[PDB]
Amino acid sequence: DGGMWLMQQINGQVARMKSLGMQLEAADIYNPNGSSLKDAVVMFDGGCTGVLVSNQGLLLTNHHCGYDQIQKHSSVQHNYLKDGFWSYSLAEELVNPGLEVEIVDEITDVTAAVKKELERPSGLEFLSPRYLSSLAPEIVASRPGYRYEIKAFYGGNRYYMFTKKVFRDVRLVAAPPSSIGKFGSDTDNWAWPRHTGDFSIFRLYADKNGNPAEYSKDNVPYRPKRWVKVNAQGVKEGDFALIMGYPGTTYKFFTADEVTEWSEIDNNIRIEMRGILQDVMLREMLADPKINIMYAAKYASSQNGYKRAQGANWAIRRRSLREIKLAQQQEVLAWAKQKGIATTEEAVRAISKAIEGRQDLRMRQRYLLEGILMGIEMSNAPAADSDIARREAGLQSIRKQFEAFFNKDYSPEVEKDQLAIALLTRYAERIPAEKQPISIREGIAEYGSAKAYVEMIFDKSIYASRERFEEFMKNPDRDRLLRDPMSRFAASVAYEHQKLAKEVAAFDAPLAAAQRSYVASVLDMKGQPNLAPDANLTLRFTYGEIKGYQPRDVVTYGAKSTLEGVMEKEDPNNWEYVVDPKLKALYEAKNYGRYANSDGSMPVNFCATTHTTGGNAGSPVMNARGELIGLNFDRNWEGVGGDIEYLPNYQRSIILDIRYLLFIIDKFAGCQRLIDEIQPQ
Amino acid sequence: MDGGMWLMQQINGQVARMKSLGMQLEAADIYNPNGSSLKDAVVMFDGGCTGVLVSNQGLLLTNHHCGYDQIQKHSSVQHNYLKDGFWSYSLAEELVNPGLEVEIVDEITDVTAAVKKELERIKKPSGLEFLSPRYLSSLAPEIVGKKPGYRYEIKAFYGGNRYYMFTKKVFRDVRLVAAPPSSIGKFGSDTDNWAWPRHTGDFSIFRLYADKNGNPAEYSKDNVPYRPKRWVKVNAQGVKEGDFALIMGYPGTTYKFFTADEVTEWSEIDNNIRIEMRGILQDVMLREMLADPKINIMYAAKYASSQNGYKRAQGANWAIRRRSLREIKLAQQQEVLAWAKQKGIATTEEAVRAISKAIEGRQDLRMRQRYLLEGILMGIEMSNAPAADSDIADHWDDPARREAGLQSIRKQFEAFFNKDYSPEVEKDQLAIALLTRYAERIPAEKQPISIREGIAEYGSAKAYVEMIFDKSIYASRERFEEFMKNPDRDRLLRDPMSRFAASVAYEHQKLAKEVAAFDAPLAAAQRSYVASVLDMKGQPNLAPDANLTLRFTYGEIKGYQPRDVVTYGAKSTLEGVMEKEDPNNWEYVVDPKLKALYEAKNYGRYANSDGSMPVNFCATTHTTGGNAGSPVMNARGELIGLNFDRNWEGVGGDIEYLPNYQRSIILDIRYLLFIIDKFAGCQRLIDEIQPQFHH
Ligand SMILES: [Cl-]
Ligand SMILES: [Cl-]
Ligand SMILES: [Cl-]
Repeated sequence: DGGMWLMQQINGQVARMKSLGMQLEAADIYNPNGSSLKDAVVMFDGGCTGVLVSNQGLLLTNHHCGYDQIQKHSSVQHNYLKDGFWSYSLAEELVNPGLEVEIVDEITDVTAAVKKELERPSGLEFLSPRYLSSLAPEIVASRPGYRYEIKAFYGGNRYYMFTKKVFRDVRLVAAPPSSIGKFGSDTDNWAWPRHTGDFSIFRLYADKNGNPAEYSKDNVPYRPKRWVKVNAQGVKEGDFALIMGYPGTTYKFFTADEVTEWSEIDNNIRIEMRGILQDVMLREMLADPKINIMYAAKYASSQNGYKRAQGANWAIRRRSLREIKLAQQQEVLAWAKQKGIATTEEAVRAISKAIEGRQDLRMRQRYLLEGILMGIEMSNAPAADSDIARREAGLQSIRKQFEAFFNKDYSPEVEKDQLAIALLTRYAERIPAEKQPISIREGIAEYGSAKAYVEMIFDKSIYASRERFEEFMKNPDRDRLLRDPMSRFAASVAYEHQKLAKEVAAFDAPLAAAQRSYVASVLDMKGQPNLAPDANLTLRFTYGEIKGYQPRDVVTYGAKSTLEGVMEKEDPNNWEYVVDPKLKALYEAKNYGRYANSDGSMPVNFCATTHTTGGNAGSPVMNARGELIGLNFDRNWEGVGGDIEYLPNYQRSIILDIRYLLFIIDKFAGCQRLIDEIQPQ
Repeated sequence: MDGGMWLMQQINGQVARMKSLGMQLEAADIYNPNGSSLKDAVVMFDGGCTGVLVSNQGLLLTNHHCGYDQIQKHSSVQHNYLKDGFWSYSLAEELVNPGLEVEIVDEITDVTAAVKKELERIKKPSGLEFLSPRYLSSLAPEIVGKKPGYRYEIKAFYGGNRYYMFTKKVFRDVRLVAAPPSSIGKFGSDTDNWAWPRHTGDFSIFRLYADKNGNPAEYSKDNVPYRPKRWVKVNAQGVKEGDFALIMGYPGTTYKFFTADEVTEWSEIDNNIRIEMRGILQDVMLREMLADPKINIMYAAKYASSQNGYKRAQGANWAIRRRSLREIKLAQQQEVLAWAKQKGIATTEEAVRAISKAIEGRQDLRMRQRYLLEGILMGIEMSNAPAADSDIADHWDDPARREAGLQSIRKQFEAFFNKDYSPEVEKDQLAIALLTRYAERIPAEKQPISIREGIAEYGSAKAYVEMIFDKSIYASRERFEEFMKNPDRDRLLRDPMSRFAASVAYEHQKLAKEVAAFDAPLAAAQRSYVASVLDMKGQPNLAPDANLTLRFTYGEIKGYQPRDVVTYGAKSTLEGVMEKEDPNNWEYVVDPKLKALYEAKNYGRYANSDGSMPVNFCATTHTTGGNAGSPVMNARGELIGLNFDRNWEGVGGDIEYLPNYQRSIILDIRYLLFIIDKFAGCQRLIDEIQPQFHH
């Protein structure tokens, strides 16, 4: 069994938790009337998670989480992105502009209070945090240093309030080199086994009172109500593991047809188009370095969502994902019929036609998004400023647009040559001419092919070259700028996207209302304290054991990885698999200190049967005594379909061994200061 | 798990260690020079494969790939015994295979003294005779005098220091009995070759026929099933990790005694050049296949055939980088170097320096050979292009030799350039890719004269090729026929592609000649080297290199840890077949009847004790490219499987056995009996092969 439970559901799980070997009370993990692990697990930069392990507000999270800060901080004269960063005193800890970290102080049941002021409307106000948390000050002393959070649970049958302390002075303490921070980021993405040291260190500051404060001299290290002491005594197969964090999004109550839409449209189209994108882009990178130092981030970001989508498809083909949801659908129907309530099948019937009604539109939407809006560069082309139709002020506006479209990281080369032609050609085959943007429709109709159309653009448009643009702004015409082929391509596609959004939003309300009804029946059947809701970026806990899995026949993945695995992957002619000289030296000297396993090997990562997803990156992984033993930073591709249905024998959370973390701080960095603060075991 | 390919005579020195691993056999049960043993049951199949007799009526078990040629010959469209599989339900339905040979070892004799005296009598010696099987076997009749249906084989052992004569019975009537469908016999032929885990039912069944008196004879309608003096009982009681495993067969070739400089040549030239070039060939080829589905119709077969030697070579290089292969061979090399000085014999030291000079001597001549073979000969289709004979160049005025000469130019023309040898793919991508790299690895003065002059005259190799597909007749399948209507003698001679093929052919033989002068000093130094290694360790404790003669090896059924966190089990099941199913991939097509048995779990007494259906398993035995079809036997001498492959991690085992990675890939004999029974319904063969079962 799995699931992502609310902190209030701690009481119904403790029996099964202690059954796995947990030596903790339920009040240790959550206490509304006391200090607990709740006040030690924080949100980081909105989309990640962190944990305090200090007497002085020290924050542990992922490397790719705090990547933005380290990137800002890093230079040519001090490449922290390459060397890492290590503060040997509090005065060396660097401050970050606009960094927010939030701690939960109280979790409040507020379903009834919201349900009354709901009866008053687009039919989406009962789901949106836009309106829910606006009802917060009416119930609570309502803005000192806090933020009030109200979100929808169980499709809209529950509403909980999160009183939140919000820190704005979080300081970068330390980080490993990228060769350790994102080792294997290109091949080992969404993969197990894994040998990556994905971490980075921050600190929480508060004024003399200990309250959420802005960056100032006043600021003193925050002394937490509660923090998680680090345990470096080791981990073994079968050990109880506890993960707390802020998981982003799941779709636990998808019907048999919502799965199909999620399969045929959401993932398959993404796989199809991104596959073409990456095939071409890769080819052009292994032929001209200049392209590689630039299209790297774009290729990596695309390949990241691509591998997830085909991992999501793997659950459909091999794991019988849809059939499971169909079973669960029939059993709640059979339950409803036996009990004689009809507000269930109507909910299913309504969902079915909602998905049915928007099938053709969303396919057009995804093809436009994945195929053109993301892949094709021309979508950002400078559109005509509206006056052109002192005399008028937009000739100043369009080069401001040009030096944005053509500001930076865009290469007119590759688009022209294959990238746009390949994408548009496939888009043309998939979307009927009657349903594609008017610029593209006319373009292919006038030149016979999507190939010739793109060719016409770059031979007739202004923004096709740098020199051509300012050659043209020598004596600008107010006819050309209207009928410019690339400016029409960007405009028409954008308009088609805007149009597709509105026409499909008519199904947002019937779907959401039918879903709330459907979940309400399921919630009635299984009972709230036995059913975990979907993820909505709030504090959840999940538990399991440190266990590997059986990927296929005759193959078994272990639960723990070692430094040996790194050296087995070392390849100097691959930035992804480059091994840092000192790390290789430590491995040769076996200078692991006593951070090593019981068998002398140096631990790197381990995996557990916990249920994670979305933004649970940087989540603390705690042992049976409540002490920290690792940091979560990923999930295997075989468990991607866990966002729909948890996969017991395949889905695993990929965790950084906390002993490997300390090892880098100690044996690799030499920053003994942080070891003395973060007490291991 | 120690890793020798032992001589049958060396059984007395191994039997103590084999019993400690759980074997419940005597040495005489395995080899017996004065009676019957397992030796009389392990047969050589088609000269390059191994088989095993499993009944008193001479039933023979071997691989599917070993008996592929016979099945295809007896196949048709609805008689497609390759696709549908073949099953005979009586002795009269067993199909005849003319020319197919199977050899049973009758006796083994040491004839070292007799051979070396004959070698000493040789005036004008080439220096290659003492290692040549064809020559050494001609010395046999003067040793035996009366030599019917028998063959005499003398081969060189330990580098020419020992010689053993194998008296053999040659069977000329070997009939096809049974065969599974290709979907079973070749399951995972492309993806899973040289790979563990494996899920292939790689077997085929034959039978030995003889005359009424039991003697091996040519085909005749009055022939009867051969009754072996001994055969192997098939055990269907299962296997478990840790179980003792025995393999007897005819391993082809190993290089157990290669010095460090030889491993270097083996690495830098033999394998790495192949990896480099075949990699380019396959990179280009893959895109054309994945950009037009009307290509794989005849570029998919040429691809997989290249990816076969490619994957083996990359497993060889793996042992170099990782398994410290060269470092190990050098240590053993110095171990015997130090031993020689201690003893006071400087013939060893002297032999190492002679081997080296031969290796560094032919290094340039070797590098040019492999780059020519891999890069151009095997890679470029132009290498086969037609070339007019003496009839068009010397007797054009003879209107009878002329018509014969260029009727021969069409026979040459359609021989190659046949059935999707797409010239378009040949102009656009492949040839230019490979030739560019060839001329960048080979200095211009050391290239074929057409490629040297061709590149220099037109700038790049790319421009040289594009000329050929502009001016040659054999560029398209059109201008050919239009040229037959106007045969220019002058054009036929200097056709660019014809001169390209003729220039790479000339360089091919010219290279071979000058390398051949290194074989004699190399062999002489190797003999003097192994002589020291042999006296240092002692003959009955040191297995010789494989040379297509009967050897035995032993170990235990055990998986391995390929890399960190990953672990391969020792046994594969039928679900592994189902997990790999892909209807649109020929290799992973699952026969409906096979899946029907999976869905119903109808396995009978052939299933594992855990309810699963066994397919393959692996062992720590030591085998190579000739043990295909070798019997795998339990601790009591009973058949538990058939060997048909080995993993790429153990490719380096042909130089040094790797205990922690090298594994023999074996077909579980229960899966074999399962295919016969539950899949085919040929109950007749289960009654002949009466398996040992549980109660
Ligand atoms: Cl290690
Ligand atoms: Cl068993
Ligand atoms: Cl099975």
